[PDB]
Amino acid sequence: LSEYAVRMSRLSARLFGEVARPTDSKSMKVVKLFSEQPLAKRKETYDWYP
Amino acid sequence: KTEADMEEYIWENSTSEKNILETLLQIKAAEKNLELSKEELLGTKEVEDYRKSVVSLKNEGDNENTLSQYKESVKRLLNLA
Amino acid sequence: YYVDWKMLRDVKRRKMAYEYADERLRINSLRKNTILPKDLQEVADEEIASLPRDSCPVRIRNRCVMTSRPRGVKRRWRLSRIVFRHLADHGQLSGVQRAMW
Amino acid sequence: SRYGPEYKDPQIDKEYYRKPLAEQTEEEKYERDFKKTQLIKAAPATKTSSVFEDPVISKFTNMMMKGGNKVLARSLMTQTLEAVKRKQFAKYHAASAEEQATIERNPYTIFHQALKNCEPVIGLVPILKGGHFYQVPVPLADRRRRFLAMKWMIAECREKKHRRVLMPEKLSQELLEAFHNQGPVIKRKHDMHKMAEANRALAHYRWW
Amino acid sequence: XXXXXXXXXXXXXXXXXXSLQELKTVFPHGLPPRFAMQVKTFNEACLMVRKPALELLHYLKNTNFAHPAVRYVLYGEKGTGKTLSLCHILHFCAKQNWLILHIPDAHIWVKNCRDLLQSNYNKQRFDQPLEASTWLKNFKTANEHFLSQIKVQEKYVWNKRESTEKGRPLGEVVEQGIMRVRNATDAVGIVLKELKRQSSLGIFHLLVAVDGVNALWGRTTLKREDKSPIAPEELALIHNLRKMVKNDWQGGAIVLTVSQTGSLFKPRNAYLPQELLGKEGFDALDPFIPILVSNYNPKEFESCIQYYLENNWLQHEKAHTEEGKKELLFLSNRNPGQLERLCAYL
RNA sequence: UUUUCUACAUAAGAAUAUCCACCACACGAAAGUUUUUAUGAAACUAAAAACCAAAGGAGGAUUUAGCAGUAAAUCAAGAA
Ligand SMILES: Nc1nc2c(ncn2[C@@H]2O[C@H](COP(=O)(O)OP(=O)(O)O)[C@@H](O)[C@H]2O)c(=O)[nH]1
Ligand SMILES: [Mg+2]
Ligand SMILES: [Mg+2]
Ligand SMILES: [Mg+2]
Ligand SMILES: [Mg+2]
Ligand SMILES: [Mg+2]
Ligand SMILES: [Mg+2]
Ligand SMILES: [Mg+2]
Ligand SMILES: [Mg+2]
Repeated sequence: LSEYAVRMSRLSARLFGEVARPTDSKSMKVVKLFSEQPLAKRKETYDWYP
Repeated sequence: KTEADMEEYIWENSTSEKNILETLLQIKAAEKNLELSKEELLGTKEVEDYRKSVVSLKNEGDNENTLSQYKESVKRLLNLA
Repeated sequence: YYVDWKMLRDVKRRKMAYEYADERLRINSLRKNTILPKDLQEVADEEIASLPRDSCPVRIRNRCVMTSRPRGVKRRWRLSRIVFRHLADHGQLSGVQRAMW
Repeated sequence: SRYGPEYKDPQIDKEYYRKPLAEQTEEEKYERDFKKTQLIKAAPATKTSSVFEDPVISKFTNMMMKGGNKVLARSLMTQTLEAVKRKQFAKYHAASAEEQATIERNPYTIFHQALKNCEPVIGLVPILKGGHFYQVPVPLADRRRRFLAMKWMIAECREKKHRRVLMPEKLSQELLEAFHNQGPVIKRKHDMHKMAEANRALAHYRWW
Repeated sequence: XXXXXXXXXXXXXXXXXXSLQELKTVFPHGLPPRFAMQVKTFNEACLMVRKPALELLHYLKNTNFAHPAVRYVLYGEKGTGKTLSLCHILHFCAKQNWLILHIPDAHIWVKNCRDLLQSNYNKQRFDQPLEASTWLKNFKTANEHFLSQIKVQEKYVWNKRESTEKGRPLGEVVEQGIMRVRNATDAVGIVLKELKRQSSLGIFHLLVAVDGVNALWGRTTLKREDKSPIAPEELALIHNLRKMVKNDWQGGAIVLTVSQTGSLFKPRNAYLPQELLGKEGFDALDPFIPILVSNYNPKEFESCIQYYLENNWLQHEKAHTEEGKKELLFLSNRNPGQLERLCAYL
C-alpha cells in the first residue's frame, strides 16, 4: 500500500461521486439507506391489496 | 509516486541495476582492473543485453525466449560461454 | 369489505407505514451512524420509539389478497397456494403449466 | 437402465478383434453381432484395454472404496501392491540362493494366490424348520466364493488393526500370510469348514 | 549403461553408481524419499545422467574462484527430476573435496514448526531449534576433514557461563551447538557468517545448495499466539540463509532450485521461476543461470526402462513387450516422477 | 488412520489418546460462558471469533432405504 495509491483512490471516488472520506462499514449503511427506496414505500408493499 | 506502483519495470533505479553494479565491482576487483566508472559499466553492450532481457522478463513475464535472453546475457556477463 | 378483519388491520398497517416512512428513515439514519455523537442517538432512539408502532415496517404481513391466508403466499402473485393452484389449473393463469421433467 | 434390453454388452478384449481368421463359429458369431444392427453399450470408464488390467484387482479395489473415492481406493491398492513388492524384495536379498529360487517377487501372482487360498469350498444357509433356524451346508458358485474371500480380507484388515497402522501395510501382511495359509483369514475359512462339518447331517434339509 | 565417475559428456543417459558409505558421507541430509526407497530396495545406489546435469557440471568445471559468487537455478514441472539433478552436483564436487552446505527442503523451515522460539538478540527474530539441530547433526557427518581445519577468528557467547574464543576448530562450534539445543540456531547462523568470511581464503571451496529457494521470500504458514502470521523475515534461520545467496563473496558456488511440491500459497501447476520466487525473490536474486529441467527424452526413457528391467522390478508379465513401453510412455508422458510411480505398483 | 491440520485440487509437510507431569493433548462442542456483527422501533433470533473442551471407542430386541449414474459421499442454488 502506498500514498500514491491512496490519493488515486480519493481522486477516483470523488470523481465518480461515491464516498469521499474514509468511513466505517457501519456508517456506510446511511449511504445505502438513502440510496434506496425505503421498504414501506415500495409500490409492491403499500399497494399490496386491491 | 511509489516505484512499486508502476505499470512498467523501468531499468532506471532498479534493484537489478544495483546488483549488477556490485557484481561488476567484484568482477573488476578480482581482475585487478582499476578502471571504475558507472558510465563505463552502464554503457557496455552487455549491461544493455541485460536491460532488454530483464525489462522483457518483468513486463512480458515468464517465457522460453525470455529466459534464453536471460541465459545469453548472464552468460556473456559472467564470462561463462 | 376486505375479506377478513385481519385484512383491515393489515391494510391499515400498510397505510400507516406509508405515512411515516420518511420520519422513520430520517431518524433511523442518525441512529445507525457511528460518526455522530452517542448523545444524539439516545434521544433519536426515544424518538423512533415514540412514533406509533403500528406504523413500523416489520409489523406488516403479506397475505393472500383474495383469500387472506397469512402463510403459503407466493410473492409474485400475492396469492395463497390454494387459490393460485385453483386458478392455474383452470388455465386462467397465463404461462403456467404443470411441470414435467 | 437408460439402456433398454436391446443394448448388449461390449466385448473389450483386443486380441479377439485383431486375430479372427482361424475361428469359424466365432466369425459367424461376431458377424451376427454387428450385422444384427445391435445397439451396444458405451464401454465403462473403469474397464480399459490396458495390458495391465486385472479384473480381480478392480473388484477388490471397488469393495474397498467408501463413499465415491476411486482416487483413494486406487491409491490404497497401489500402495498395497507396492508394499508387498518391496517387502518381498527385502525377503529376497536377505535370503539364501535356494530360497531365491523359491520366493515370489510378483505382487500379482501373490494376490491371485492369496485369494485362491482364502476361498471357502462350502458355506452355510439358514433353513427355517419347525420354528428353529438350522445352519445348513450349501455348495457355492464360484463368484460368490470370490466375493467371500475378498469381503473377508477387506473386513479383516479394516477391523482389527491398531490405529497407528496404515491400511496398505496390514493388507500386505494379511496377503503374505494368507499366501502361506497361516493367516487369520484362513482361520475364518476354516471355521466355515468346521461349522459345515458339524452340521453335515442337516444337509438333508436343503431341498435344491 | 557404463560409468565410472560423475563427469563424462558422452555418457549422457548412463547409470552412475555410488557406495553406501559414499551415500552416508555425501547425503547425511535427506535424499529424495522416493529414491531412498529405490536404494533401500535395490541394495544398489544408481542414477542416470541428464543433459542439464552435464551442462551444470561443465559450468562448474570452468569456475573461477576469484570471481564473485555465481547463482544457478533448476526449474521445471512437478516430479520432473530437479532435486536429484542437485545431488549429481553434490557428490561430484564433494568427491572433489569441497564444502557441501545442503538444505534439502527449505520449506520445512517455513512450515510446520512445533516450537517457535523468540529471540530479541537479533531484534525480533524467531529461532527453530528442531530444524537447526537436525541440520547441524547431518552437517557434522557431511564434511569431517574441514571441520578441524577451520580456525574461527571471533569471540562468541553461548551463555553467561559459556563462551568460545578465537582459534577454535569449527567442528567444535557445530557439536557445541548440537549438545545444547536451545541455542543451536544461533550457532547455525554463526557457522554461516564465519563460513562466508573464511571463504575469502583458498581453503574454502564452497558449494551452497538450497533446494526450495521459493521458501526464502515466500509467504509463511507459522504464527504467533496472537494468531498473527510471521514473515520469512522474522525467522532467524531464513534471515541468515538469505545472506548466503547474496553473491557478496569469492570462492563459492550457489546452485538453487524452485519447487512447487513443498511450497505454500502457490498453485499446483506453476514451474516458472518468476512465479515461484515472486517479485521480492526474483529481484533479490540478481542475475542467475536459469537451467530448465524437463521430461525424459526417448533415449533416457528406454534407458530408464532398460534399468528397471535389469533389476527385475517390473513384475508384470506383459511389461517386456513394446506394448508395455507404449503404455508406460503414454501414461507417464515419460516424466521421471510419474514413471517412478507407474512402476511401483506394476 | 479410507483419519485430523495447513498448503492445495486430487504425488506434499506435520499431527496421531499414551507417554508422563505433558507446560497436556489425538479425534469429537453442532452444546455452553464471553465479546462482537447482521436484522429489526424492540433481541429473546441468526452468524463469526475467543475460551472450553464433555458424552461418544461402532450401539439390545428390532428395524429403514436402495437394482446404476442408483445407493453412498461431496458441493451449490431457490422458495418464503
Ligand atoms: N534414473 C534417474 N532417476 C531420477 C533422476 N532424477 C530424478 N529421478 C527420479 O525421479 C523422481 C523425481 O525426481 P525429483 O527431483 O524429486 O522431482 P521433483 O519433485 O520435481 O523435485 C525421483 O523420485 C527420482 O527417484 C535421474 O537423473 N536419473
Ligand atoms: Mg413478517
Ligand atoms: Mg523436489
Ligand atoms: Mg501425506
Ligand atoms: Mg458453539
Ligand atoms: Mg478436549
Ligand atoms: Mg472417553
Ligand atoms: Mg428385520
Ligand atoms: Mg423472498
